[PDB]
Amino acid sequence: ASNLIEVFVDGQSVMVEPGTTVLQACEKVGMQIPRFCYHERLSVAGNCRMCLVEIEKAPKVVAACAMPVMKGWNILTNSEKSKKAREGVMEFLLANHPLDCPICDQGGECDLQDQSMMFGSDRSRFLEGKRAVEDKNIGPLVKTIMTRCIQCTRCIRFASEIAGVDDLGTTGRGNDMQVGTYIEKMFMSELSGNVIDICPVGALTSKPYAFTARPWETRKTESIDVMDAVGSNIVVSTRTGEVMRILPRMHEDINEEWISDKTR
Amino acid sequence: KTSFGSLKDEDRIFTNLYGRHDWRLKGALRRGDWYKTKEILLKGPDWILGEMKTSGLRGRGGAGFPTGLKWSFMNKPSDGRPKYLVVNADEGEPGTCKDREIMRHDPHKLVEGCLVGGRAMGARAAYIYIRGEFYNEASNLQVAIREAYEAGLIGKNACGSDYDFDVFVVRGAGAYICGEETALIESIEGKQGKPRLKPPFPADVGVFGCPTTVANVETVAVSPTICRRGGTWFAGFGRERNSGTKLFNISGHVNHPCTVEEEMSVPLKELIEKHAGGVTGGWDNLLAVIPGGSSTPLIPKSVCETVLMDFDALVQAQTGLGTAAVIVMDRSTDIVKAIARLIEFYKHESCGQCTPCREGVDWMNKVMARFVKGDARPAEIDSLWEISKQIEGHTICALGDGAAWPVQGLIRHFRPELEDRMQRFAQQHR
Amino acid sequence: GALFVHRDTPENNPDTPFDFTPENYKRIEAIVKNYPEGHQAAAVLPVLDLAQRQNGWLPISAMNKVAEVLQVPPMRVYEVATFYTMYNRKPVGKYHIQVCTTTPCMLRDSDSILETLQRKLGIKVGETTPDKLFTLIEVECLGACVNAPMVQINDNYYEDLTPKDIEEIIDELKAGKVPKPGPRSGRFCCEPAGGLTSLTEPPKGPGFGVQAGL
Amino acid sequence: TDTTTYKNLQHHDYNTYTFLDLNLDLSKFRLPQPSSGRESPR
Amino acid sequence: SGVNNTKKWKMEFDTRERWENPLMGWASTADPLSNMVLTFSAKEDAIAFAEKNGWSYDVEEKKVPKPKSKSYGANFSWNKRTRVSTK
Ligand SMILES: Cc1cc2nc3c(=O)[nH]c(=O)nc-3n(C[C@H](O)[C@H](O)[C@H](O)COP(=O)(O)O)c2cc1C
Ligand code: SF4
Ligand code: SF4
Ligand code: SF4
Ligand code: FES
Ligand code: FES
Ligand SMILES: [K+]
Repeated sequence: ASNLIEVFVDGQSVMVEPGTTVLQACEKVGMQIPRFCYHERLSVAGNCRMCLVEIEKAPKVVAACAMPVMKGWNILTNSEKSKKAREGVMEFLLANHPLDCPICDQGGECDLQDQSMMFGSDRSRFLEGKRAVEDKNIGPLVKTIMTRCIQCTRCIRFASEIAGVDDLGTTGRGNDMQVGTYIEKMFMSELSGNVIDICPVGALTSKPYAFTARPWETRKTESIDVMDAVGSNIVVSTRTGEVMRILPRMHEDINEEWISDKTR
Repeated sequence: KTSFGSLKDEDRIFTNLYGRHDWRLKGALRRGDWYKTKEILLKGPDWILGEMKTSGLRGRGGAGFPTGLKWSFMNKPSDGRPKYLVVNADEGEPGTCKDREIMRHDPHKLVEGCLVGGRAMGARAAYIYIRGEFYNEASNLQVAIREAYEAGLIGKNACGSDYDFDVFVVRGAGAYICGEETALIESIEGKQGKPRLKPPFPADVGVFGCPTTVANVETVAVSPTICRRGGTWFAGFGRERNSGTKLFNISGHVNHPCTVEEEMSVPLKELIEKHAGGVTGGWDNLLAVIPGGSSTPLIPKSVCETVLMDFDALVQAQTGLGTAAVIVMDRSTDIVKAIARLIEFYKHESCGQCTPCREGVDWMNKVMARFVKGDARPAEIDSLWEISKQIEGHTICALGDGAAWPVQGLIRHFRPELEDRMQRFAQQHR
Repeated sequence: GALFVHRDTPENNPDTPFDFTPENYKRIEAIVKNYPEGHQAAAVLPVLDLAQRQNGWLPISAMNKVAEVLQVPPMRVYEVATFYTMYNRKPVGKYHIQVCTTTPCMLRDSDSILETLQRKLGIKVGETTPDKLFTLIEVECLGACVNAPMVQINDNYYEDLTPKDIEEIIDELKAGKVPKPGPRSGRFCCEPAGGLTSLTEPPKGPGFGVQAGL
Repeated sequence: TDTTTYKNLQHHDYNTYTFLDLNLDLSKFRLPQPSSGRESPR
Repeated sequence: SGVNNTKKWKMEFDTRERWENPLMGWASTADPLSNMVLTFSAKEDAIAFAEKNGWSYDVEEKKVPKPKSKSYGANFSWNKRTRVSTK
């Protein structure tokens, strides 16, 4: 236990470095905390509140993506409080989410859909009318249908930190807080399809890939890119002998989680 | 003591609450401000921290957190960074005007408290984040700070005590969420008024990434009088663990809505019928009271009969003492309309950063509008209760809790009124 | 009614002539010196407020000028301007009446004040008189609740209002004078009507109640 | 020592530049500000 | 963002020719082992299966994500470049 602290996930002991978050300790144990706004290569935002978990001998659930474990914490992940918190947060997301799933590019690729089936309720009590947000025109690559946006600020954080353009942000307040650009500006830089990758909902989709196929149809062939000398690892998504899509692969020594616009 | 109330004017701290005397430097000096503050600063940070701890002053913001402990979180050696004191002069909570009154009428009290607290934690500067609508109050505060700077109380020698302190005033631009601690810190930092998560706490990473302490105007302004008159006197006022003197802002259906300075643990009936002139129509006409601003829930007349003005007493009454804003509603009040107006205020003032507050407070506003119209069924009351419980405790800051609490209080107390409205609507529409 | 998008119009294109006066540039320099070095991005709100005070409303050219002066991203400036409510992103009248309609003002009958203002100005809420003289909006709590009902016109509070009192206030503004702030019910500030229930004995002065050893 | 007259009338004759004029006036009374070592966070 | 599909080893085959049907334009194949995907709990188990079946195999080592240093307080730094300008 040299420069390490002992914590517990469901009573199972594990050594962690100081500064390790609850989510990181949980995935060290081998369980994946639900998330929408946390990305391991973006900065910590902590807004979507999907990662609320119950610590033993603690009354309030904590955000696993942001809270660092202190010492001896027993992270109850499948507890009643954690399940209730996940159900409530999923209910609040799907209250104003639009019924766009058949006409959406996130067919089987939707974190909102998958985490709904895995952690949320199976029905809704929302008897009111939903909101609608007009779409933007940020370029010929990223198609925006911003009614589907859940305001997780992943695109804003990516553009601020990795693309380094500072062009996206949240304008407004409350339920009317809109992600995008205030002016008619084109989000046209290199490394700009990675917002299509990291947007969990279908708010930011690919315009060449629009309405073409579905992820269950697409076969995944793991290949290397030749458009530059980086040699970024990619997945070619192919359906019926046709190249449909280019996605990145995780490789921490070459391209991490992203690929350029040329190869995408 | 057992019975609390009937405070003496010789014991009242805010001696010029009502604006009848001069608010300038000469008026503050005649009223007793800036007296022996050089001796206080030479006594130093540990003595002031012990004085506030033994005074037992709690946060006037509404959090209720012990001021001595909160200020003692910053009693650390410097790590190469400056340390800051920030004054929450927002005061966006409804029903509340006490911060505005003491800023515009005793601003030198606020400046002296800024100096004393900044010395208490160890600090170079106090940023006063004032509400942007309080333009006259902000200019008044700046005139007082100019008088202090010219008198040498602040700047390069803090009252001749070999201490460098600077008091700045920064104005908001109209956001109730900018009254929050971390959101106020972000607003000073120049971003939007969105609160940041804790940890890191402001005592470690705060404004500009420096250790800082955010404190209420009332807390800061009563700090130097606490230091001058001792913590024993302030602890003697009020009950155990709810000690001292509070500014109560009585508004609504009362004969004389007013801001008054009164001892803690005063009965609510005694306070209303002594200072407000009583409820319009009488105590029998009184229906409900929201006793701590809009974030605290409501209490009916039956428990209003014998309730005190403590944090602990209102928690036992299933409420809280927030900004000590006593909103009184008589029998003529549309109680569901008042609560729905409060929820509409929370919808307009939510910052929208985090999903439970954003979506749930909008949902609660829509359901409360339908409740006012009577356009729902009694199962939706339990549905709204569950929605409020999902909002409460799952949010980033306490605006979600402060918006879920009035709905909880209305459902807890005035449920037959809601059922009567729904039944009347169902009868007259079918 | 406000929309948090920008539509390119001839009155609000990024070519409307906006530039700070030299006095405003000196004030901007004072604000930047007020904030610490390396964190001049924290001066966005006072500089944007100064731009609004100079120009009336805030055009997109003013937003871009503030961004250029402070060397901060214009999208961050747009974030601040759209987040904060009292920044006027559309042109308003000379007198910007804001009627508080939160619950204690509603209890003290701010609705009658709103309806009399609507009938007097001939306009609804959120719109402007055709002579570009009065804009009338509803707002949340303005921090003066014991003086309910109350309005804010530009930077001045008008408190303890009656329909007659707000009628003479509108008449004074139309005549072009200063209606003077404060409550109109005879009380000077938040004091109780019909006498003082506290702070009647004069303050004691220096050296009163001082603990020993100080 | 009068206690029957309101004494905040100095706020009646305030223009729209009073706060910033006072800030510019107090700009000479302040300590030198700390620096982070860089011109901006970029 | 889910990682439940990266827990088990898999063995697939090299892609063969898919052509266009003259009548309907469907995808036609001449190889039977086109959709043959096998699941294994261990790399050595997959290698043993390939060796006992006599197929030539190409094995790729599992790429686990590196543990990241995540800190919410880094977003609000005094002097470092990690200070975010928005949320
Ligand atoms: C939505 C919201 C609004 C708040 N508004 C204020 C305010 O206007 N003034 C204030 O002093 N505290 C306000 N607070 C409470 C602050 O967290 C608290 O006052 C601050 O931490 C200072 O603590 P204190 O009470 O010990 O001075 C607000 C809190 C929330 C969640
Ligand atoms: S983003 Fe997901 S939940 Fe939303 S419409 Fe698309 S598939 Fe459905
Ligand atoms: S557009 Fe997508 S990535 Fe951006 S905040 Fe919305 S949901 Fe998140
Ligand atoms: S609780 Fe509401 S006001 Fe607070 S961070 Fe969340 S959205 Fe913003
Ligand atoms: S994943 Fe933690 S709040 Fe979003
Ligand atoms: S509720 Fe109207 S000023 Fe506060
Ligand atoms: K997407």
